Amino acid sequence: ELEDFEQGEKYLTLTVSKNDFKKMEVVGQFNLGFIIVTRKVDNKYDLFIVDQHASDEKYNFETLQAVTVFKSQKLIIPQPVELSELVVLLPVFEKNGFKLKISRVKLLSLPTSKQTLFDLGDFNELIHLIKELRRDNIRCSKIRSMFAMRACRSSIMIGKPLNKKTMTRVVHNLSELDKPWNCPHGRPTMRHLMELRDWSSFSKDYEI
Amino acid sequence: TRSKFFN
Amino acid sequence: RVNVNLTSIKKLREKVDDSIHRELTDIFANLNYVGVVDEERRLAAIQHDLKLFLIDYGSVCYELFYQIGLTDFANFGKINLQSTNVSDDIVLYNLLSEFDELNDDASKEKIISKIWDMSSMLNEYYSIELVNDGLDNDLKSVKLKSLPLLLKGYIPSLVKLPFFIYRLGKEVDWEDEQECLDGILREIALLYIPDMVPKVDTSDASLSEDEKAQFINRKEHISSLLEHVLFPCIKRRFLAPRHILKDVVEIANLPDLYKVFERC
Ligand SMILES: [Mg+2]
Ligand SMILES: [Zn+2]
Ligand SMILES: [Zn+2]
Repeated sequence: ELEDFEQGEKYLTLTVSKNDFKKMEVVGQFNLGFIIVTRKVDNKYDLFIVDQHASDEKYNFETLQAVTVFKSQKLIIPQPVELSELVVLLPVFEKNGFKLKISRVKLLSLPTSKQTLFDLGDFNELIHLIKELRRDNIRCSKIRSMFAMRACRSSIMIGKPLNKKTMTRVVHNLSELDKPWNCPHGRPTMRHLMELRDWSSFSKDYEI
Repeated sequence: TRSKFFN
Repeated sequence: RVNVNLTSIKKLREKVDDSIHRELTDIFANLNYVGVVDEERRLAAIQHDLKLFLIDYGSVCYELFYQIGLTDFANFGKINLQSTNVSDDIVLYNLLSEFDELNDDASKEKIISKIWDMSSMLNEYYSIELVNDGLDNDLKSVKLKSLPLLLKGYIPSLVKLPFFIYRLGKEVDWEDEQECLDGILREIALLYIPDMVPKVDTSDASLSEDEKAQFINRKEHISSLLEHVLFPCIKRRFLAPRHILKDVVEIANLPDLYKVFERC
């Protein structure tokens, strides 16, 4: 049944551009969990269904990934490291709580949290994550996971009644992101409902 | 019945 | 209050009763209004239980106003169309001037003559009040003073008044009591359907500033009309005829949606 999920995300990558979102219009809220939207551009007229939580979350998440400077623990005695890979070590390390002094590398600060421990395996993970484009928003899995939970907890809840103003912001915000088809947990943000091409509606009132 | 207007 | 002893109205009420779709009527009786999809094509989205429907409200309002007309026949309230501004009056001859095929004063006068001779009944039965400002025979001075008030909180747009008069004068079979009565109720219902609002491009810098806020205002007035006046009435009293199944379309269902959209 997962093929129906794949073709949905495949359709979105071709049918929906960054600008397409800015021109989308909110129809209303469906079952207190969905935003029904229209998109009419050129000869294309389609309805899309947006998940209010997942779409709000993908925005908050991507914002945290790009802007947040993670808090670090200023080390008591600096620790060295050997690489090769040395040319990769970018101020993406400073954003991830790695203040450095630059095989002769010097680790001045390590990121810290009251709910998790950070090590050299995370610094090397971030060294390998750059190997796999935009590199300024790259985060080590530990940090990424924490931002994914921050976004999930702060975002619009399913079952929350929303007004046009809020729903409009939620949809339009998606134009700021690259291919925002999924939330950080891999859940879909939106899907195409139907194309409104040939709907020959009632017109008797203008007929003579 | 029938309408007065239609006679 | 007036009891309709008439045989014509009863036959038309029975005809409505014979077309009632039980299941489709339940869908409207328990609708949960979502919003407007297209103000031009007149499509609205509603939720019924686990399904999302696309409705053609042009078609639904048509049957709704037709049904209201049938029920309140000879007991309608009035929408008084006249102000202290005499220049704002609605002249039937002036309305028929929108039709280029009525290329002579006489052809427009032909239509006004039929309508005008039937003014006593149009007023009594339908609350469609016509008045003459000058001498009785001056068809060019025949005016529309009142229209029937079908729904409290609703005043129809008068953009379609030319069509109302043209069809009253050309489409209504004035010779047969039942066909005439049905015809007038159909004309009232047609005029009463909210207007088609064509799409205007808000992104186009080529289109004027005043044309924008004016489209936005028409877009808002319908959304508010459908949401606060129309759909609550549809939900409360609408009897769905079987010929309307083509106008109600299931577009999504929660069981299917919840197989793609899942919790984080
Ligand atoms: Mg039901
Ligand atoms: Zn979440
Ligand atoms: Zn998520």
